Amino acid sequence: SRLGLWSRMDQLERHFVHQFKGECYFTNGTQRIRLVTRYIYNREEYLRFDSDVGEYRAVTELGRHSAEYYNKQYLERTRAELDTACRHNYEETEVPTSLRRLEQPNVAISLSHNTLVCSVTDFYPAKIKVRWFRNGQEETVGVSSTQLIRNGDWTFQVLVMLEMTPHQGEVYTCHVEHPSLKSPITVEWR
Amino acid sequence: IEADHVGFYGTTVYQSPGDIGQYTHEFDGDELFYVDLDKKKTVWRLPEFGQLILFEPQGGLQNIAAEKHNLGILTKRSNFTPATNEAPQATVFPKSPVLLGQPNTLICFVDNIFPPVINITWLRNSKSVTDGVYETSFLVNRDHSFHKLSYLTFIPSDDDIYDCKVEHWGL
Repeated sequence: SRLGLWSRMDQLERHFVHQFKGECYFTNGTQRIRLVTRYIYNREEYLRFDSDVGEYRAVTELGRHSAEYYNKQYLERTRAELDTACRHNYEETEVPTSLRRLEQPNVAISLSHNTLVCSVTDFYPAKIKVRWFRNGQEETVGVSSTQLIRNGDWTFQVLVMLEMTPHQGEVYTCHVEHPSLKSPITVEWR
Repeated sequence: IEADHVGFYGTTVYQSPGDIGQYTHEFDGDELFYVDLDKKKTVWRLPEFGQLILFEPQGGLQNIAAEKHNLGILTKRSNFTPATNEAPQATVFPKSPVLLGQPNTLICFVDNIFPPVINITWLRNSKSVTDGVYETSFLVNRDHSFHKLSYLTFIPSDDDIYDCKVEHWGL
């Protein structure tokens, strides 16, 4: 199953907030894992365990005594989580789900001197490369791009624009490359 | 921090008054699920999600309890320093290019939310709409404010005017 990182219990018009964040950083598969837990009061991170540091540390004065407590009680089992949570989730849960999720992008050229819009929508993962071509040649001047837009539903979208000279008999093409494709998508226009 | 991938495994937020809790997981920046604290159920983001590999919701419940425990201790320790309300921003955008009589979804991205209590409503032609609406969990930001997305599924007609209105203590 999937595993969660433990929020460790500390010792003993207005609103108050506490936040526990457990963050697993994977680099090159599982060759390098970095575990970071954060304890946040309102918007203030006062206490942090960081696998690279190897123990809990107070971030603010507010966590002065919390660091020592969490080091006596929780140090050993927090370190072990890098393995029983981080590595276990990646290798046993992400690999056969998220890391396999491939959503092919939808490409749609539209018109709005003028402006050609290349809409690239509903793709996953995030890596993608979109280019404009005129006469087999790559356009560079007059290409604007949005930043990669995350939709929140596990797809992304991106919009690439080209200012052009509408000469009749000129053919503009939007070229799209993405890990989901065995061949790049090309879509043409007038 | 740099990495090829990032798991958020056990993000918990607790809030008083009102005893308001939230437990979620997240991978590469997207929500995997949240645990429903009334039904004690794992609730996935997409219906394809908790089939092959599950998450037992009671572990979410424990993290919620510890965080309620931690909040009390910390509230008192700060001599009762209350949260500063922030001013959230809304930005709408379509999921795919809008065409007439073509099935689409409006997406409201609401950022700089703090504390995580908020109303996000859709208005078609100034009149409130609730048919066809989905709303994500409070999703974490690096600076410990939150963001949140609402989705309004819709039929594009001309003269149809949509807007995403936000109600927050910080406005």
